[PDB]
Amino acid sequence: KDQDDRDHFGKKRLDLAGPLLAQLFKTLFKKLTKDIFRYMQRTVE
Amino acid sequence: VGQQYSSAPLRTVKEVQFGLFSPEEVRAISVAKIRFPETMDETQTRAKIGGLNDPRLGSIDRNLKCQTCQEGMNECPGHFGHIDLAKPVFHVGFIAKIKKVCECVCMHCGKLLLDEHNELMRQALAIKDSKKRFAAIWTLCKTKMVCETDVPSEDDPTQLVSRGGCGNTQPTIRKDGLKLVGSWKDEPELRVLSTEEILNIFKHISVKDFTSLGFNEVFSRPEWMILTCLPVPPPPVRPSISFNESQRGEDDLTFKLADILKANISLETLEHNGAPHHAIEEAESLLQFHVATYMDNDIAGQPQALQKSGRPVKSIRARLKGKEGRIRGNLMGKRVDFSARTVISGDPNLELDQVGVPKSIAKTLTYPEVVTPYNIDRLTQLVRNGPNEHPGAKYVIRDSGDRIDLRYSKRAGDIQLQYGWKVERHIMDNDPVLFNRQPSLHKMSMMAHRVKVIPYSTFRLNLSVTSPYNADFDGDEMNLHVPQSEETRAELSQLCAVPLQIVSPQSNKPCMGIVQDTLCGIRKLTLRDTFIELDQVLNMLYWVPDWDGVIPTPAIIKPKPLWSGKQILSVAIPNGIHLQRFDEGTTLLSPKDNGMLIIDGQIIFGVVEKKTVGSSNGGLIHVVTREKGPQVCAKLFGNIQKVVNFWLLHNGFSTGIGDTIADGPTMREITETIAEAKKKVLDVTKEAQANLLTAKHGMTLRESFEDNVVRFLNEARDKAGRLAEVNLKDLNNVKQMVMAGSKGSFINIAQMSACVGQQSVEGKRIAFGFVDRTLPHFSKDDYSPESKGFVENSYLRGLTPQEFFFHAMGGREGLIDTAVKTAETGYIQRRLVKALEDIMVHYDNTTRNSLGNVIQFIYGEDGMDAAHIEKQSLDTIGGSDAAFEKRYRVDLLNTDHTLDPSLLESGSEILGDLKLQVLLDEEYKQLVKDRKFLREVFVDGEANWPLPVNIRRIIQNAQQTFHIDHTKPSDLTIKDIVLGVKDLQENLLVLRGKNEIIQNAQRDAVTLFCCLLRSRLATRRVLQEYRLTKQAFDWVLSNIEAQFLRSVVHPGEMVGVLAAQSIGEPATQMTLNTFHFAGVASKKVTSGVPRLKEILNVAKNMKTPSLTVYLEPGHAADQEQAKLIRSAIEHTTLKSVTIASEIYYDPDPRSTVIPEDEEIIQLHFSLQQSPWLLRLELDRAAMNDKDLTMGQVGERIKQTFKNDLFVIWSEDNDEKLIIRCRVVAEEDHMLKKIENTMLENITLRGVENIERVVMMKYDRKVPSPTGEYVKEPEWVLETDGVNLSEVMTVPGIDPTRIYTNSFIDIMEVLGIEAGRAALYKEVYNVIASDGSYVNYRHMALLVDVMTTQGGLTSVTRHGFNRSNTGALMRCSFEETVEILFEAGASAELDDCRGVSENVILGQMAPIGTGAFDVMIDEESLVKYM
Amino acid sequence: FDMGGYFIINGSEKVLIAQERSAGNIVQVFKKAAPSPISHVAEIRSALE
Amino acid sequence: QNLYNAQGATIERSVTDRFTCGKCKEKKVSYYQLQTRSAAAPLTTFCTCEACGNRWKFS
Amino acid sequence: IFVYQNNITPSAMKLVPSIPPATIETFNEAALVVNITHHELVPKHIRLSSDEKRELLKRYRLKESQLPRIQRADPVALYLGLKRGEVVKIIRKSETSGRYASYRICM
Amino acid sequence: NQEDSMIMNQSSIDRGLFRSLFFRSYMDQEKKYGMSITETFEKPQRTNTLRMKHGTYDKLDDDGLIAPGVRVSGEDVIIGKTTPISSKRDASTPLRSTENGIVDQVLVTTNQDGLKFVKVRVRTTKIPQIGDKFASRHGQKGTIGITYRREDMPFTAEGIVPDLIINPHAIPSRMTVAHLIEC
Amino acid sequence: SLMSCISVGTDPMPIITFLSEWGMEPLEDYVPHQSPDATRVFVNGVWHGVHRNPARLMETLRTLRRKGDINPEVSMIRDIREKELKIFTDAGRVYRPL
Amino acid sequence: TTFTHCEIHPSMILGVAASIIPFPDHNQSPRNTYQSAMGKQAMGVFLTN
DNA sequence: GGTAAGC
RNA sequence: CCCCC
DNA sequence: GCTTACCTGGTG
Ligand SMILES: [Mg+2]
Ligand SMILES: [Zn+2]
Ligand SMILES: [Zn+2]
Ligand SMILES: [Zn+2]
Repeated sequence: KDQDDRDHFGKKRLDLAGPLLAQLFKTLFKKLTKDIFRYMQRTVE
Repeated sequence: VGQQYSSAPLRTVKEVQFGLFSPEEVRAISVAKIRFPETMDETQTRAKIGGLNDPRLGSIDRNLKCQTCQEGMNECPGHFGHIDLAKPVFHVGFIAKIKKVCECVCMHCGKLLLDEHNELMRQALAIKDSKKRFAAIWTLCKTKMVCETDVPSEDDPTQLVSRGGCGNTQPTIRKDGLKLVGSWKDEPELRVLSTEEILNIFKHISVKDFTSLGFNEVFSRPEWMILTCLPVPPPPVRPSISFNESQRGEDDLTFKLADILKANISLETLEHNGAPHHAIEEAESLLQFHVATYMDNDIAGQPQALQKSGRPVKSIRARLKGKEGRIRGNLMGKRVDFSARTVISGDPNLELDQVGVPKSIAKTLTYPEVVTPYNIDRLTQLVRNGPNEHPGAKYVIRDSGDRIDLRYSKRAGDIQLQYGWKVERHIMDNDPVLFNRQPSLHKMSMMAHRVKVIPYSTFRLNLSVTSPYNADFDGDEMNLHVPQSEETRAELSQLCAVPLQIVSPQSNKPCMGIVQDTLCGIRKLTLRDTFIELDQVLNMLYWVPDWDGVIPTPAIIKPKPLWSGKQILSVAIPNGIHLQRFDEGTTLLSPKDNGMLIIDGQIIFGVVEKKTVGSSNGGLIHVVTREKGPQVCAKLFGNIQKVVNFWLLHNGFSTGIGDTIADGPTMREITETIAEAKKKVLDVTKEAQANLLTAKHGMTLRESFEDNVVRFLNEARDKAGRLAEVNLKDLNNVKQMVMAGSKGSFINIAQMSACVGQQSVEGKRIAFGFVDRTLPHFSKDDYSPESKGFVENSYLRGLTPQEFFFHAMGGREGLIDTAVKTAETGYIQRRLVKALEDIMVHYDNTTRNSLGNVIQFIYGEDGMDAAHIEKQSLDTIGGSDAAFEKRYRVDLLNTDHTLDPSLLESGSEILGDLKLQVLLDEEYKQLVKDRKFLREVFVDGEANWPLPVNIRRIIQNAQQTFHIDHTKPSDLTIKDIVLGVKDLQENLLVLRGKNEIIQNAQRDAVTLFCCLLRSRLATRRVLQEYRLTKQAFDWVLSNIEAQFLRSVVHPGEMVGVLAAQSIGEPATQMTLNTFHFAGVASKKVTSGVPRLKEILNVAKNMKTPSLTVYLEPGHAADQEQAKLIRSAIEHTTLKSVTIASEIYYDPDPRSTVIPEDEEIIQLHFSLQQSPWLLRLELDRAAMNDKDLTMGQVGERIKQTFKNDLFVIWSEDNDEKLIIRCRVVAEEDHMLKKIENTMLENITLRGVENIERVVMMKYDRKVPSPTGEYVKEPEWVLETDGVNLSEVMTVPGIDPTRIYTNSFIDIMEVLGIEAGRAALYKEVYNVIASDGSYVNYRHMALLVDVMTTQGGLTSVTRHGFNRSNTGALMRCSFEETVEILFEAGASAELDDCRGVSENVILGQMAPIGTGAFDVMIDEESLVKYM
Repeated sequence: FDMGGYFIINGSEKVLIAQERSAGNIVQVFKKAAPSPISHVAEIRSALE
Repeated sequence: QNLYNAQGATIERSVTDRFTCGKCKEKKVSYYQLQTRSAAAPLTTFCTCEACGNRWKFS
Repeated sequence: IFVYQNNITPSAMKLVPSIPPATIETFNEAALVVNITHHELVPKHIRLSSDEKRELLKRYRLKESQLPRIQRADPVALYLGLKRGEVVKIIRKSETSGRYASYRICM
Repeated sequence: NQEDSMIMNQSSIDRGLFRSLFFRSYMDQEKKYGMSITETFEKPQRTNTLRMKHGTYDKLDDDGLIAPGVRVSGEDVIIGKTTPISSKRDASTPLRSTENGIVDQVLVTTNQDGLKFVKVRVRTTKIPQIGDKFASRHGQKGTIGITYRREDMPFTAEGIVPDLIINPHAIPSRMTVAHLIEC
Repeated sequence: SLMSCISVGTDPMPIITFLSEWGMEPLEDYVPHQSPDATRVFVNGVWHGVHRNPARLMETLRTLRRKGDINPEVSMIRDIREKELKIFTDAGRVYRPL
Repeated sequence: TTFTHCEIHPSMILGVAASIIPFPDHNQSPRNTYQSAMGKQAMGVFLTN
């Protein structure tokens, strides 16, 4: 067999607004998720 | 110039003494103590505090208040203050040097670890250069890890003498961030060495010891690399950006200093108080951090001292670091006043050297004129006009310093001017101004023009001047700079004026010609068919400004007087202009209206086009610049355009699709042509597909097939191309431009009307990007013209979708390269300039740099200016010895070989004259001696070389001047000629000196010119060919003398930059890729930009190393000889001949398990070991190619393993070629070990590193017995890999002729002289392969610079920039800050002899107009009254 | 005539530019250059949805 | 075969009468084009004389 | 002049500078097989006398520093057995002038 | 029209050929400084304001804004604002130094916070001139070189005159055949 | 290009469930020496198992998508030479209509 | 005979910019690349609002 | 992200 | 950025 | 023989 074509278009992905937004929303939610854990640790109630 | 009179004497900087501040000096030069982190607010009161951001160090508030000095903003340099550091701290810049100094001195007593008692040390202490000496002392002392009390005495090695006791063991110092950690010697004593500890032993280093290290007793003691008292820079260095009252943003430095301060107050508090000692170490290291991070905030040790914003804090070091840096961005280049920029537009009605300046710009830009009795009235009127009318003025500068603003001054209407006042008036018509087009790659990118104030918003320029600028009118912008002195404007007009730049010294040819409309129209105007009638003839004549007012007699008189185009264009050509040409079928009665003949500025025959009126070396332009001067020439551009342009405005010219539409039957021809080639392709396909296609030396059946295909399709594009181009009439507008030379070529006609042709990506036809197909529209395994990118249609017919895509694939190719190359091509340009900057021609004709080191003893080896050099033919060199003798030999003593009495009056009485024959015998003997010598210099016989003084033209002009009668005898004598030429040679002066060195140097410089001179003024030639008169011949000698002298270089020539730019500009145009040898591997070359880098970088690991081995004389024609030499050279391993190797369990040595090996046993037996058999089979073909036999191979294995292995083998004629091996706990696995080393590293035949050798049949030009140069081909071995050393001593080669692209390897084997010779060959070959031409002297100079140091000095930061040249100059390229620190620590002295140093200091450089001084002579000043 | 497909952030219209990347979960074989001791490499850049 | 193998690569080059040499003045010219300038201006055309062996350029 | 086959032992190589004013030169037999001075690219290098050198420096108004340099280990410097300081006159063919002479100071 | 430039019919230019509109919108906000310390949109006057711009404040209405329809030139004040840093400071906006035109639209609104927000659009007509860039759809870019009126222009017997004159030299090397076929 | 689009990202599970029903043997159950010929079935670069008659499965998949039952964006390729069947549910694939 | 698919229109291989060029199949490749980039420096009507 | 001259 | 040979 | 430390076109 011959070496893989590292430049074949079929092996390429174009990340649009959707996945790009999905990337932020995941880190942003997980940042709020751990911030909620700060409130729960500080909790005397 | 820094405002208001100073009584102090004004002087220039002659020397810069670099050093380091003693802490004592910082305190001595301080104005304020500095002690509060707080910057301002007197508690809250907005005004600066007694601590930071000064009392005292300067001012703010644009309120004078600068401490007693009390000078105010512009006038006040700031004043430094200090901060006393609570604990000493290392300076970042010197951390490494400190390590190295500690590594050289005993960490206890401060003594040097080595001394005079050590022989190696004595050798180092002898080193003159401090930098090299410290490097040596360190390399020695670093390993010394005890401070010896006693060492062996100079005489007795058994006895010892006390040196300087102590005897303490030294640590092994490692740098831990900003800390220095030692390891003395159970397990080692690890400890961090304190700053105080280091400082102390540095303070204890002997003067003699620190002077032996790079240091200076006065200017830079090593102890000063440790900081103790920090200088606080004044506000001008760290300005507080005020956002209007009670809002001010301090500089990053101001903030950093506050942190240093805060860290320091902290440490001082703990030190004084109850020091917890492990808290003290923290505040100490923090102080260290800030002090480090203030100067350099880009340390390897990651934490990057950030601003509370997340920004990283601008280190002082960061402000200086190049391009935008202080040096590069503010000193080498500046943003400047008296400048302008707009869109450039073209103008046929402007003289070559004028520049159309928009009024708005003219009214803005202002030249400052001094009120003199000559201008008093004129300037008075411009002042009255004010700043708003065109001939106007903006300001009036009084005796009393301050300037009057004419737009506001209540007195602006009044103002009675006085002598000496300056009037700042608007830029006006004829003011010399510097016009520029970026990127400024040449001297011609910037030229001086005369203003012409005009309406509309564009700078208008003459079309001819477009080419030097490399400008077009598709919205290009150009720059204008206004000179302000009567002195700088003379520099512009007398040195940089557009007409002075006509002939470029880069290419040694003119760099401006006739273009576009005028070039097209000039061909059209000058055909036989073109006649003009009175009406227009008059307007045409009236258009030439210089016209004599005389109506020329029409060519046709008869019942309709008609003038020919040629006839009237001749009016634009000045009188006394002679030019002869001869193109293809050209006779004196030119039938095609070919070539060119101009007699006394009147066209006799031929059409005028790119050849006559372009920027050709013998073109009407060149001849006019040379024969009449730049000003007459510049006038000529103007005149030719004014006439031709007018005629064209009236004739017209166009282009349409009609001009692309090639004939019906021609289209049939073109279609069957493409289909015919397509057939050949299919045939070569079916041949290849049926395994019948034959190999090709240019290997691979596949590579071979593609060659045939590619060629067939190229022959097709070009055959169809011609068919069309041939079928278009002489009326075809496209052809009419192609003919004039104005636009387009044959390719353009072929592609537009016949066939586009084959598309190429990476030098190969469109690849299978998909699996076995170029597009999904095709089948798999399709090698058809169509599938692999052949566009068969013309742009006129249109492209098919596939063709469209493949054309796009190959289109993109160029655009990628240009995008990639751009930075690499740029940085090469800079390095060349920075390396050659300081090279200039001195008043002794020598070529020297800033240090005054000789680079060339005479500029470009001849001492001539490249603008005065023209390719001339050295006749004597070629032809038969017989024809030479015919042409030159004069024998008065022989009836048949005397001079004919028809040739000279003396002819009848000269026959038999023995006394004159002795003279003609000298003449001929020298001419022969010359021919012999020329054939030594130029080995190939090449006759055409660029030399000063075009002798062809001088004789030609003498003949047209004196009306030479080629049918009358000459009044010349043989003595007149023989002795005449001899005396002329004595006056062709390049050098002057009344000593043998200079007189010999002079004789030498003129050697090649005199060869030409003697060859062109031989007695036989002068009389029988030129037919000169004494008067005529005298005029010739006279002119040669004058012209030669005009040709010598001018002391002051900035020859360095010139050469850098002459190699730089063509480099700019080379390609990264090229792939001209793609589709043929086992033939690889580095070329273009990559090879230019390999060269300039003196790259050690080059991509294509190669020996070119020439064969021993009488064996160069024998192919079989060369094959044997190939076998002797190419590195042949055992692996190279082996088919396979096997391991068997063959337990009986007497009887083999393998039935094949039966015969091998019966031999190596007929006349305790190992049962494990290593058996390897060899390839007969492999073995036979390298002239090898079983015995030779076996014996090599027998010697590589000695008595460890048992080797037996098959003899040379047995069907299978085999070698059987046996060894002498385990056994098995150590045989796999033996087979690995066996294959991988056993040399059979050949030289190592030479991995592949090929035979070539190079054609060679050599003289025949008959004398004529003849093509005598020879066999040549071309290698793959280098070992010049071994291949040279190989029998049967010509070791006098051997060569490598690896000049670095030539340098090593043959010496620096041969190294330089090879390097030139290499430099030349990169530029020239690209088609490009650079005059020798430029490349000569670069190669010389890279070579004068004894070895190869790269045009890199490591190479030239590490030389003995002045600090400031070297810091201007690459290692800016690092250079300056080293300059300080080693107390460097810059003599400001270099350009860069005078630029940084804003002083006139010793360059061109600065290469001498100007003095008033009171003696003559009196005599003139 | 407006096409949409953009965002309004603090008044300005923002385009999220399509970012080309190498696909994940794909097996790729590459020959490693002569200076390296490793002859060839089998690579997989694997990430889950 | 080994003597055939030992000989190095040749490379023919397709020639045109259209262009004429400078030095030898011969119409045995072998060109090639390349996009050296911006996409605004045209290609370059690098000509080689397959006769004398001389190289040149175009606009 | 010592012409050795393979190598001169470091023990023996120590004795080389031990007898001044006499100078010892070591050349490998293999190095001497071909005379590099005979090469196409190698021009005539001429050893200058102390007086000829004095004049060269005088005539061009030079510091020894300002002269182009030749390495001591240079194949041609070794061939002429050039000592440090010795200047060599180099006569090369020029495509510009006919002949051109350079000078190199052996350092 | 040599070396990538072109001749344009001045008559055509008069009759409206290639004329364009140019708009530029200037924005400003009343800044809030914690406790009531807020900027104001007003026509300031040298009577305690003391850091005013050089251009005319005279075009502004008492609300510190220009009425649309007004002509504006040079570095004239188009938006008037003060900063209460203490009495007043100038915060006014001059029309871009190198510009001129007519105030087209002025909008007084509110930012999400609740502060006065102002946007000011300025309109100008740009007419084809000598240095002006033009291009066809074939990478055939160029500037105007000169502009001739109808009489000086070449003419067909039909009385038709060109609007533009491009150079024959543009065509052969560029091989812009599509341009010719378009035409 | 004017008609290109980018795959949004579908769920692979209904295709995985469909495949195994259509004759795809689990990767645990595979015996290389008992069927080396067998076509390796790949979904989003995950080897799921093998198929004995890949020609039929390929047609049953293509017609199922053409009908609408498998999202038109899901890509399916059969490499006869390497004995592989690649299925992409994957988001970010540039595709065109034909 | 083996055809599986047919192209809808080959002119659909071009983008938005190169779609505006008249007869782009009658031009030298880089002319089309150059005009693609240029229409961005143009002006007409971007929206009716 | 490429080359070389440091340890 | 957005433009250039 | 590996790790570090330098660099990377021009205007606006
Ligand atoms: Mg341009
Ligand atoms: Zn002061
Ligand atoms: Zn000691
Ligand atoms: Zn030729």
